[PDB]
Amino acid sequence: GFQKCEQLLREYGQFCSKINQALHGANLRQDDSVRNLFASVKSSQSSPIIPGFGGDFNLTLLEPVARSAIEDLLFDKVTIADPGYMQGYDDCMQQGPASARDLICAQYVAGYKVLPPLMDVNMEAAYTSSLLGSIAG
Amino acid sequence: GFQKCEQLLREYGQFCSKINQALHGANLRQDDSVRNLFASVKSSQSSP
Amino acid sequence: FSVDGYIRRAIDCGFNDLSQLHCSYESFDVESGVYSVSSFEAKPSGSVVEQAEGVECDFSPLLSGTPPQVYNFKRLVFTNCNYNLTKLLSLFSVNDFTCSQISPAAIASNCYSSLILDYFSYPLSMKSDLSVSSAGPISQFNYKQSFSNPTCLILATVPHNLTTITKPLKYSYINKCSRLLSDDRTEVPQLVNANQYSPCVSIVPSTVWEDGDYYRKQLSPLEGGGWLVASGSTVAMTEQLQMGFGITVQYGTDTNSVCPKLEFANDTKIASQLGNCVEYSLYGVSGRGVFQNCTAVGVRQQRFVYDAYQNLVGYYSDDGNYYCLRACVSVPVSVIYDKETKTHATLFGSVACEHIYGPLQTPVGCVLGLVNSSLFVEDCKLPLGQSLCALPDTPGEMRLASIA
Amino acid sequence: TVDVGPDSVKSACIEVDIQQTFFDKTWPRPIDVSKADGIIYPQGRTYSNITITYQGLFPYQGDHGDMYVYSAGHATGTTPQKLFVANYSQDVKQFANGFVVRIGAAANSTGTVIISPSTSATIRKIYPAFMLGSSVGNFSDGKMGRFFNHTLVLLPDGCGTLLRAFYCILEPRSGNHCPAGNSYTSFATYHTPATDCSDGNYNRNASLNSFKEYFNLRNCTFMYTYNITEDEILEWFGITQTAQGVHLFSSRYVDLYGGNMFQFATLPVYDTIKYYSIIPHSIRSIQSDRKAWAAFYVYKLQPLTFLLDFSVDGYIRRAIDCGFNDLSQLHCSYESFDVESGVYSVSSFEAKPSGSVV
Amino acid sequence: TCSQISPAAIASNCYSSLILDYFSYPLSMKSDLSVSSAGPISQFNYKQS
Amino acid sequence: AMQTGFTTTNEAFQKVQDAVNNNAQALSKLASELSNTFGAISASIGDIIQRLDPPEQDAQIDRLINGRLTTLNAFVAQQLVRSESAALSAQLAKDKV
Amino acid sequence: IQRLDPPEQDAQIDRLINGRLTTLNAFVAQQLVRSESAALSAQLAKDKV
Ligand SMILES: *[C@@H]1O[C@H](CO)[C@@H](O[C@@H]2O[C@H](CO)[C@@H](O[C@@H]3O[C@H](CO[C@H]4O[C@H](CO)[C@@H](O)[C@H](O)[C@@H]4O[C@H]4O[C@H](CO)[C@@H](O)[C@H](O)[C@@H]4O)[C@@H](O)[C@H](O[C@H]4O[C@H](CO)[C@@H](O)[C@H](O)[C@@H]4O[C@H]4O[C@H](CO)[C@@H](O)[C@H](O)[C@@H]4O)[C@@H]3O)[C@H](O)[C@H]2NC(C)=O)[C@H](O)[C@H]1NC(C)=O
Ligand SMILES: *[C@@H]1O[C@H](CO)[C@@H](O[C@@H]2O[C@H](CO)[C@@H](O[C@@H]3O[C@H](CO[C@H]4O[C@H](CO)[C@@H](O)[C@H](O)[C@@H]4O)[C@@H](O)[C@H](O[C@H]4O[C@H](CO)[C@@H](O)[C@H](O)[C@@H]4O)[C@@H]3O)[C@H](O)[C@H]2NC(C)=O)[C@H](O)[C@H]1NC(C)=O
Ligand SMILES: *[C@@H]1O[C@H](CO)[C@@H](O[C@@H]2O[C@H](CO)[C@@H](O[C@@H]3O[C@H](CO[C@H]4O[C@H](CO)[C@@H](O)[C@H](O)[C@@H]4O)[C@@H](O)[C@H](O[C@H]4O[C@H](CO)[C@@H](O)[C@H](O)[C@@H]4O)[C@@H]3O)[C@H](O)[C@H]2NC(C)=O)[C@H](O)[C@H]1NC(C)=O
Ligand SMILES: *[C@@H]1O[C@H](CO)[C@@H](O[C@@H]2O[C@H](CO)[C@@H](O[C@@H]3O[C@H](CO)[C@@H](O)[C@H](O[C@H]4O[C@H](CO)[C@@H](O)[C@H](O)[C@@H]4O)[C@@H]3O)[C@H](O)[C@H]2NC(C)=O)[C@H](O)[C@H]1NC(C)=O
Ligand SMILES: *[C@@H]1O[C@H](CO)[C@@H](O[C@@H]2O[C@H](CO)[C@@H](O[C@@H]3O[C@H](CO)[C@@H](O)[C@H](O)[C@@H]3O)[C@H](O)[C@H]2NC(C)=O)[C@H](O)[C@H]1NC(C)=O
Ligand SMILES: Nc1nc(=O)c2nc(CNc3ccc(C(=O)N[C@@H](CCC(=O)O)C(=O)O)cc3)cnc2[nH]1
Ligand SMILES: *[C@@H]1O[C@H](CO)[C@@H](O[C@@H]2O[C@H](CO)[C@@H](O)[C@H](O)[C@H]2NC(C)=O)[C@H](O)[C@H]1NC(C)=O
Ligand SMILES: *[C@@H]1O[C@H](CO)[C@@H](O[C@@H]2O[C@H](CO)[C@@H](O)[C@H](O)[C@H]2NC(C)=O)[C@H](O)[C@H]1NC(C)=O
Ligand SMILES: *[C@@H]1O[C@H](CO)[C@@H](O[C@@H]2O[C@H](CO)[C@@H](O)[C@H](O)[C@H]2NC(C)=O)[C@H](O)[C@H]1NC(C)=O
Ligand SMILES: *[C@@H]1O[C@H](CO)[C@@H](O[C@@H]2O[C@H](CO)[C@@H](O)[C@H](O)[C@H]2NC(C)=O)[C@H](O)[C@H]1NC(C)=O
Ligand SMILES: CC(=O)N[C@H]1[C@H]([C@H](O)[C@H](O)CO)O[C@@](O)(C(=O)O)C[C@@H]1O
Ligand SMILES: *[C@@H]1O[C@H](CO)[C@@H](O)[C@H](O)[C@H]1NC(C)=O
Ligand SMILES: *[C@@H]1O[C@H](CO)[C@@H](O)[C@H](O)[C@H]1NC(C)=O
Ligand SMILES: *[C@@H]1O[C@H](CO)[C@@H](O)[C@H](O)[C@H]1NC(C)=O
Ligand SMILES: *[C@@H]1O[C@H](CO)[C@@H](O)[C@H](O)[C@H]1NC(C)=O
Ligand SMILES: *[C@@H]1O[C@H](CO)[C@@H](O)[C@H](O)[C@H]1NC(C)=O
Repeated sequence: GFQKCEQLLREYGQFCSKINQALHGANLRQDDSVRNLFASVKSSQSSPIIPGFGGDFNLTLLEPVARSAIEDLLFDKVTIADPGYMQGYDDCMQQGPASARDLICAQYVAGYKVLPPLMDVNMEAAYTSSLLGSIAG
Repeated sequence: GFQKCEQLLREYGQFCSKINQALHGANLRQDDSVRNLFASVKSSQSSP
Repeated sequence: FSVDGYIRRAIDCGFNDLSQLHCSYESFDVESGVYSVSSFEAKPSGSVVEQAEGVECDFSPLLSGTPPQVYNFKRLVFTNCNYNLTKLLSLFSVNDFTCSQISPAAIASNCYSSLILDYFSYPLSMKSDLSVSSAGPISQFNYKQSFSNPTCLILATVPHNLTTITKPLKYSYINKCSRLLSDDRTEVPQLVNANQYSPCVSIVPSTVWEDGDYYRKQLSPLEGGGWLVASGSTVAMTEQLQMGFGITVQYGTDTNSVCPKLEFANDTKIASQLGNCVEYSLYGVSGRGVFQNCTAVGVRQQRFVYDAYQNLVGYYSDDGNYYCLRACVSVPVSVIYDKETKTHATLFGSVACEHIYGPLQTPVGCVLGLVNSSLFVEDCKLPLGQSLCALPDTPGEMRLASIA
Repeated sequence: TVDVGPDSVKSACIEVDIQQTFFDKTWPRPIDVSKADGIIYPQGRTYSNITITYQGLFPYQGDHGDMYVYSAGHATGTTPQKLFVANYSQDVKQFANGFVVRIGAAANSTGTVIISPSTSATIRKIYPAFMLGSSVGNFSDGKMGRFFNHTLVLLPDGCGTLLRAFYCILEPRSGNHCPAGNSYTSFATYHTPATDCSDGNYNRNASLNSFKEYFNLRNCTFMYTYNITEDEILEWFGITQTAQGVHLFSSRYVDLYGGNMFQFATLPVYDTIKYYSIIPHSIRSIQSDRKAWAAFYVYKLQPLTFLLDFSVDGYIRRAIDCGFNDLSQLHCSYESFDVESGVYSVSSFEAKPSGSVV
Repeated sequence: TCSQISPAAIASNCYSSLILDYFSYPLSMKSDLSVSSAGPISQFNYKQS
Repeated sequence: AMQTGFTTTNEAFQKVQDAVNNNAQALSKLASELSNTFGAISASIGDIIQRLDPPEQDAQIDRLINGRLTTLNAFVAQQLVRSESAALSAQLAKDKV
Repeated sequence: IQRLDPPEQDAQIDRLINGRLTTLNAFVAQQLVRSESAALSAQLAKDKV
């Protein structure tokens, strides 16, 4: 925010334009990657998943509880900082940093932002759920 | 080995920590790559 | 610029978020998409100041008796006091006052951990020998200023009516200082370190009797053995005594309690502005942030609590309270832009609408300019994240649609 | 100049018996940086519940330091005789960057009464006395330990209830057993508990007055006193010097039960301290009332990088000396006391010059 | 003396403008026109760009 | 047997945590580099302006600018590398499905 | 250090530091690129075996 620095920063040409455009392009690539991948995992036809799916073969850890039990366990066992997609701005003011070197609250201090993914959790689960129901057939 | 330089080097933050950690990670990746590759070339059965 | 050079169309790059987008691409035509732009900056709504308020810095010793020679300079170290340079300078006829690694405006207005004042008798005719570039007797054997700290050098003449300062018979200095090693063949010059006294000070008397006087001391084995030798030289005394004053200031070895005298108002207190973005100056430590009342952490006696990134994150106030200090966090801004319709909407990612058709709260932050439609799409061109999409009305306002 | 009271009026000093053999003990207490021994707290700030590296003046990990012990003097029944000291006054050390002192570490343990090895007693804390200056040499009889020009003396007094710091010229007295007289061995300070350590009124000038028997105090620029509450708690003391003067550090005013040292005083001593020595102290107790006194340990400081673990309350309880060994280097490079298993490259063992060619 | 321009250049280069500020000034106060000066002249009277 | 398999001996699981850690490292670069002075008297532009006049002030600010520009370039370069890497990897996932 | 005093000495050392820091960053970046490249390539070898 210092005007004196900004004056000097201008002597380096369109530096920030290049930073912003490069990251914008990278972020679009990530969305295209996801859109393309899920378009291909998507089944054209699938059987409904019902409790008991698998018969003698116990697949209850794959059935949606919605995410599956193994899927929830995988996420719960991994240490991930919550980016606060809906209101992280407020959480970091009212509660503050979770710990030392909190890289999520640093967003609004350092001047960077973590963007949300192209798909929410329920949609991603919908794709792997319908994929499960297509395997046998 | 010059103490005067080291004093100035500290003004650049944990520079050497980043260099060392990056190369350490790369070197571990190479060992994981080899271990994985050879695990797969390995035959379960073979003739003498 | 048109072909004929006239300006017919322009963008004010700071007007709004869409304008920022066009300026970053240097174009009046940009593609549809969701773009990050500069955050909405928080501005200070006030300021808080805390300084030591009390005793002034005492320059009295300086004004009484015969000042020392340049190699015997006396040092006054000021901490925990209110300083005023004018109050010292106004007593002398200042011939030269120059600063290094600190502005002239700053030397009289900044807060310091400490201020060190080195004063001595010094002929003005040798002015140049106090320069950092000098290789003469003074910078080599008598007095040298620090290279690492900001310094000022003042040369001034004592007025005829300032009768509390008396004169020496002559000015004197060391023109030689060296050691003769135990072999008695090799002579090693002993140069003075910045802010220190020459090792020959112990053999050279307070006043050199005659120019060319030679001094020697036998050194003990504990001192490396050999001899310490020196020669002195003199300058005839002037009508009015000329003095040098070296000022060295440090900016962060302690609470910066050496400050200008400030008259305080009760609108610059912390307790009265909690929760607000303010500019602060706390014993020389400054910046912008938000103070909150919270549980005391760290050592109380150390006053300032820092995090792992060396930011100030807490402060013990003289009012007895401990405050948490948060940065004046800015509000994220993203432009949702449709090139075909020339319409847009603003997304404030991760922000509740409490800080912003009016604002609409979505799973990715607060949006302004989108209308909730409870409509589904598959063919989304302007994804907002999660499973949200901005859907142009075609023009009207963009609709907020879900991805099916 | 500062008035520091009258000169001693005695024509003679108390004879000092130097028997270093009795003080040649091996009671090692090396710096254990994992307990944050000898650490001077970051001076202008505090931190809470983080681990960071920090550049500052620290003792080396594993440094045994120099051990010094004070003892009871000679006595026959109820009459004290001559003093009994170690050869500390002639043992002049280089000051360098200053030092830290471990004081009272052995307190409460059963130890030996140095003057009488067969006799044991509960160990009590005693404070160290120091003589510091820019120039040293010999006394009239050739013995080393004389300081020239202004000398800084840190002399605890009042049976350990005050620290007196003064910067003055020490002019050796010429009386019997005094440094400029006949039959001189060593100067020493002393107190006589029988008259000086009353339960109520302690003699706050006992060690100063004994010091004055050996030296006249001339051209004193200051004399400061600091109050010490009596206890048997292990404490740390430190001394450093900068352009601002001599900084005195102590744990007892901020971290009494911890050991982190905080600055408590700055002395207007601007000449460079190059040398220091321990002023020997001997307690003139009666033969039947000898105490065992804790040894103190002096450790040198140097500009090192340490990894410092700050507790929620800001105190340093654990640290790493980053240059001690290769494992320490590893923890410092990750700024953590917890690093993963693996094989890590660290700084090479540097070769040092064993000479020079010209 | 010149600053941020060579002595050879000051007399030979082309400029958009040249601004000449003239005044009476004792030579005895020469040093107080220095950029490093913290005396009365650089603080309250005249300062160069 | 897989229900309790998310441990330190599970390489696939650890790779999941590593991917998460790589995201954190990318952000730690931006967050921690702002405390560096890069040879300047302070990491705070406000302090530099507070203490120095323009002919020296510019030099100190310029040190911070070059340091920060370097950091941002390094950050972007790694995001581009990591992004490309992930994009390739997304194709591989497509093939495995 | 042999030739200059601190105010200039720092500037000269700082040039060497920035040059060497740049070199090390470039080195590391290429090792990371070459390492990633080889890792991909190791997978390809796996597939060919
Ligand atoms: C840092 O340290 C410096 C140095 O100590 C401080 O600077 C000083 O600040 C004071 C003010 O706080 C300032 O005092 C002012 O002086 C002027 C000058 O008047 C002189 O000449 C006239 C001629 O007619 C004389 O009549 C007058 O007595 C003065 O003469 C002096 O010299 C002669 C020898 O030649 C001596 O014999 C005299 O005794 C004397 O020393 C005054 O005009 C001015 O008066 C106004 O302010 C005072 C405040 O007490 C007030 O009482 C008066 O009634 C008058 O106030 C009215 O007018 C003002 C507008 O000017 C208006 O604002 C008010 O509301 C009233 O309507 C005052 O006495 C002194 O000169 C400064 N000295 C220097 C060297 O700068 C600095 O402040 C310190 N900084 C900090 C942060 O502490
Ligand atoms: C730092 O500390 C050192 C050590 O104390 C000081 O050095 C000592 O200085 C004193 C003088 O102040 C030396 O003592 C004697 O000085 C005499 C000087 O003569 C002049 O002054 C006397 C009056 O005092 C007049 O009567 C005389 O006419 C002169 O005007 C010497 O003449 C003395 O010599 C005697 O001893 C020598 C042997 O050493 C014999 O050969 C002589 O014949 C005679 O008997 C004597 O030297 C003292 O000796 C110095 N000590 C040392 C170790 O050198 C520093 O001065 C002090 N530094 C500072 C800055 O204060
Ligand atoms: C020689 O022997 C004496 C005893 O005769 C020892 O002195 C004791 O030393 C211990 C350890 O340092 C002291 O214990 C500490 O006391 C602190 C304050 O005590 C007062 O306040 C508490 C309430 O808070 C009262 O209950 C108590 O009666 C006192 O009025 C505590 O704050 C300390 O706790 C802190 O440190 C510990 C350890 O790290 C943490 O776990 C705690 O959470 C907290 O941070 C601690 O309990 C004791 O008070 C001393 N007694 C006396 C009479 O002095 C000497 O140390 C020993 N000497 C040697 C060399 O061994
Ligand atoms: C025990 O040690 C302490 C030091 O910790 C020592 O304290 C000193 O006592 C003397 C008095 O004996 C103090 O000197 C006085 O200071 C006051 C300051 O206001 C002066 O006004 C006094 O001046 C009068 O007395 C002089 C006597 O010499 C006359 O010459 C003069 O004209 C006045 O009539 C006098 O200077 C001294 O300041 C303190 N020093 C400190 C550091 O506190 C105490 O004396 C020692 N006790 C014993 C028994 O040795
Ligand atoms: C299909 O497989 C699942 C496991 O993937 C079987 O469910 C598991 O059944 C066991 C019964 O012994 C449960 O054990 C219990 O755990 C709780 C603690 O959570 C403990 O308090 C109980 O005493 C007991 O030990 C286990 O939790 C449960 N796991 C899950 C994920 O549900 C399921 O029964 C199998 N179905 C068939 C038809 O075989
Ligand atoms: N007058 C007096 N003062 C004392 O300080 C004193 N101290 C002791 C006991 N001193 C000590 C000190 C350390 C160890 C000790 O246990 N040292 C370890 C080695 C520690 C290491 O080197 O890491 C050992 O096993 O010997 C024992 C006794 C006995 N009498 C005394 N008597
Ligand atoms: C001091 O720091 C530790 C971390 O070293 C904090 O402990 C963490 O607390 C969070 C939030 O409850 C947990 O999710 C982490 O798993 C904890 N980590 C560890 C290693 O315990 C501790 O809460 C901090 N203390 C204070 C007062 O802030
Ligand atoms: C004072 O006494 C000490 C300790 O006895 C002497 O130092 C010892 O000197 C011998 C050689 O004579 C060495 O082998 C020992 O290792 C030394 N001990 C220590 C702890 O350093 C010292 O030299 C004596 N000083 C004087 C002036 O007599
Ligand atoms: C120490 O203080 C004395 C004054 O108390 C200084 O002055 C000398 O004092 C003695 C004793 O009264 C006189 O015999 C001398 O003639 C005095 N000399 C002078 C020049 O006045 C003495 O100079 C001071 N010493 C130091 C090293 O500063
Ligand atoms: C250091 O301790 C001494 C001794 O307890 C304090 O001096 C006493 O102060 C009280 C209150 O003014 C007097 O009534 C006593 O008569 C004094 N005693 C003596 C022997 O002088 C001294 O004030 C303390 N210093 C500090 C800074 O607390
Ligand atoms: C240093 C010294 O010589 N100590 C000796 C002492 C003292 O002479 C007496 O304590 C005088 O009070 O006497 C001893 O018999 C003793 O007590 O063990 C022998 C011991 O070696
Ligand atoms: C000194 O003070 C007197 C008044 O006592 C005054 O007349 C004289 O001009 C003053 N001298 C100087 C140099 O200012
Ligand atoms: C606050 O300052 C005003 C002057 O602006 C004064 O009148 C008022 O009494 C002060 N109040 C307090 C609580 O200090
Ligand atoms: C801060 O909170 C404490 C309780 O933890 C309370 O005693 C104190 O008065 C509060 N201070 C302010 C300014 O609200
Ligand atoms: C839009 O309106 C529907 C109800 O018609 C509601 O369920 C949904 O949450 C709203 N969307 C947003 C972002 O508020
Ligand atoms: C040191 O000993 C020598 C022995 O010849 C003596 O002449 C000299 O005076 C002594 N030093 C001091 C300060 O007395």
